[PDB]
Amino acid sequence: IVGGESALPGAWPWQVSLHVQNVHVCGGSIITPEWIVTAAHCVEKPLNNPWHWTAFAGILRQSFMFYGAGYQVEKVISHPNYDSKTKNNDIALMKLQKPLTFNDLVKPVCLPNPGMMLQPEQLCWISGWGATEEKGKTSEVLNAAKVLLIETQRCNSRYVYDNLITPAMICAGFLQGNVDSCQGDSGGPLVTSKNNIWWLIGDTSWGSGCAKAYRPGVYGNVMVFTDWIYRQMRADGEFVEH
Amino acid sequence: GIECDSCINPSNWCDGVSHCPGGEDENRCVRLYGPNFILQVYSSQRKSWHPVCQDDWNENYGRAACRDMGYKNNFYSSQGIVDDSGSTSFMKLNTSAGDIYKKLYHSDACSSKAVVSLRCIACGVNLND
Ligand SMILES: *[C@@H]1O[C@H](CO)[C@@H](O)[C@H](O)[C@H]1NC(C)=O
Ligand SMILES: *C(=O)c1ccc(NC(=N)N)cc1
Ligand SMILES: [Ca+2]
Repeated sequence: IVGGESALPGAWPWQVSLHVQNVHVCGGSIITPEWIVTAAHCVEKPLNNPWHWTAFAGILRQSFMFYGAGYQVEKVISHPNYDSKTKNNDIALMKLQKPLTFNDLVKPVCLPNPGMMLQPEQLCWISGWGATEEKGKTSEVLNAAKVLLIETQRCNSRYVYDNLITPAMICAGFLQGNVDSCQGDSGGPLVTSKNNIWWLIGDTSWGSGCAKAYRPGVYGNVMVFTDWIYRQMRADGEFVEH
Repeated sequence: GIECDSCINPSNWCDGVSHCPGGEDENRCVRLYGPNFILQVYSSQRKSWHPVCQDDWNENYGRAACRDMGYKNNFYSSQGIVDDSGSTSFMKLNTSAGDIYKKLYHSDACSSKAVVSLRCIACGVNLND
């Protein structure tokens, strides 16, 4: 997160740090005690196998994510129509071996319902351990920042992303920059507060640089993916009934 | 016509019989609408989603609706509220029926004047308000 601030305990109880080889790779968002929403490009081969991934929840600091605090990932499911070249359908689901324990520091974010009626420039928040500046290293402390939704028409402009924003993507940030997600925030939450409920409206996907002018963050439109998300958990719920 | 994955007739979408090879026509028949979690069900005959009335709804019906949406045994709250979804047609419980989406029938009003608000999980809450 570039241009944001360090998160306090309980501020973003859904944010998880996904680890491979004892280091943070991507962010995720808890929706149920066993299901985390992340980005498909995080789990591209060779990280498509579940045994590579550990999820850390309720821990703000990377150096505090000790051996024994992590949750082993049991299943990884990339979106069936993911395109690694266009980042279209950049959504993936991770199932945990042991369900999370919910308290003030670990809680799920609500999946977006149809009829949200969000503002065209809705105030949003992005959190993650991503770089605090372009090409920087992972952030030790969890960071967060306010971003504004950017209408796809404007984001698809010729001086912004020139028709690269698909209906499976939403844009968030500031066309002047200085506040944006960055590498390491990918898969992390883009959430908004409405009706005193936090809604996961996007998952951090891609962008040209970090916090550069006229290059805002592009986020996977979770709203479009909810039908796929519901089908995956329901299908798992019936297999595991065995 | 509605597609399964890349085509059926919308009267055979959410009709209680699996017609798609992957069952896509019968697994996405229940949804929550709006920031107030209005419980809605898809009507095959009307090719539209409609709110569920609070009339004769209980916790166990919600847990069934929660299971059909993929939330398994997760259930948080279910109360009757005024319909803010601008809908004109609703779905009423049978009570003599014997599936949650096929246990409702079309109705142009609700006797309780309320629709089901269904929260399958306690989410969306941080340290602040
Ligand atoms: C409810 O289901 C029973 C079962 O046969 C049926 O006889 C009855 O007419 C149904 N009522 C409505 C209005 O759906
Ligand atoms: C993921 O690591 C990721 C997501 C998004 C960006 N770009 C911007 N938000 N500008 C970079 C990296
Ligand atoms: Ca059918």
